[PDB]
Amino acid sequence: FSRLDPPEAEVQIDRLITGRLQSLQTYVTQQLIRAAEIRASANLAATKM
Amino acid sequence: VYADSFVIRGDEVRQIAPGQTGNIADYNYKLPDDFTGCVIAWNSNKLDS
Repeated sequence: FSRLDPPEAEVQIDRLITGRLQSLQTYVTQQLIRAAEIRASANLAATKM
Repeated sequence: VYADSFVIRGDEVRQIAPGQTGNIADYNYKLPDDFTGCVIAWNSNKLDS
């Protein structure tokens, strides 16, 4: 916002806010895989006990 | 729709734009950042001199 055109700055921040959100979107997907793996063992742990 | 009619001095027609500043973009008419509608500018070195 210091020197760029404010319509061009919003385009510039659009490609940055999508890049930051895609890193968060990848993170939520990676936890969903890991939550299903532990639930396969938690139901095994409840089966064991 | 609305219409305006100015007299500029040469080079600072390019600063009439949604966001850019200058001499007559700070103490004169200044366009907003959501400018829908646009600019019809020619070379009138034929009348106003």
